[PDB]
Amino acid sequence: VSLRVTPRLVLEVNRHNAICVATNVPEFYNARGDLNIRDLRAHVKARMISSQFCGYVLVSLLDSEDQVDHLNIFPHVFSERMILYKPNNVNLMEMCALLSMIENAKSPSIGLCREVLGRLTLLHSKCNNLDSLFLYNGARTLLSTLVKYHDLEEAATPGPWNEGLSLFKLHKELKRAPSEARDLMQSLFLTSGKMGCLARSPKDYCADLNKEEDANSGFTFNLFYQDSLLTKHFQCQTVLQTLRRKCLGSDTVSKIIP
Amino acid sequence: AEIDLGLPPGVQVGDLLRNEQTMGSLRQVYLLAVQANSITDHLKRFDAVRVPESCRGVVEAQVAKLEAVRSVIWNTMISLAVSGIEMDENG
Repeated sequence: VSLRVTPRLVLEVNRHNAICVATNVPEFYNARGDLNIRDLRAHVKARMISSQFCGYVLVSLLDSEDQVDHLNIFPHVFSERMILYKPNNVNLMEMCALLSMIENAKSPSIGLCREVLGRLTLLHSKCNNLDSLFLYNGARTLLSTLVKYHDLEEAATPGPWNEGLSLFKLHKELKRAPSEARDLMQSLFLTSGKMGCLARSPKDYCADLNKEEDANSGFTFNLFYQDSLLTKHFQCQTVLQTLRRKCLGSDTVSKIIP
Repeated sequence: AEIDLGLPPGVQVGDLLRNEQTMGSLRQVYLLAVQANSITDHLKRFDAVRVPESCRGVVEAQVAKLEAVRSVIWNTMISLAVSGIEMDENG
């Protein structure tokens, strides 16, 4: 019932003469939640025609690995999951962009969510593809996680969301429990040591991550993301290391699931 | 494998069924969590309601039963936490 892979940590990656930056897609919506499709699509087109565009860095997580702010995954496996995406298709490009925008949305209203799902289904109807089925399921899943966790559906009659990332339900449920037991149960179920420590503030960790490896390499990786219930894994140092590595070299793929 | 599933790079089969094992176990843990939390909410209501006089023994024993069940629940959670730690290779 949960054999579902979901794309997480979606950023867009630029390189101007080996100087690299991974950014979230900016927000294209007003304070009430009206999605600016025109500017979004212009952004996506602009990033395609650009030459300093390498793609969306994204990871694939399984449900039992994403603990909201810790990772029950080993670092080598995590590296195998993280890819650099540059599809030869405009609609998949915009889907990854919306994924970025959902993860990094500060506090979306359910109105922006329903609009985003709507635009998504509209893009996915334009592209029959394993990549579009993938981008769509997972983007709806990130959306649903955000609603179910923040009580955005509360209305009574169900909307078209699903349960979201399972351990996010556990994460929410243990914050409710007596302070005595909450602490232990968080330590026992949603704090997987396997990916190691968290850095205090990623940006600094990347700045000295640049100081250490900058004699042989003019490479300089910087990271820009909006803090959010869906971006807590940018605090993890092994994450940031793997991210810099993937953004700076490796390869790109035109198709996630060829 | 024996059946092709649309899989992205990192995902092999072994991770995918390991996922199912862990999702079952933590599904149980989540049920235990929301159970212990409903009971602890009823406890909140008892302990907040006040006004006991001679009816106090009945109320104290009902709190005693609640708290008792809840202890068993939290201990069950711990007990399968450790088991999940026994499956892993580092612990």
